[PDB]
Formats: sequence, C-alpha cells, structure tokens
Amino acid sequence: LAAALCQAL
Repeated sequence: LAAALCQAL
C-alpha cells in the first residue's frame, strides 16, 4: 500500500 502511493506520486 505504502509503495503504491509512492509510485503514484
């Protein structure tokens, strides 16, 4: 989950 957001941004 954390990674997903880092990628999105």
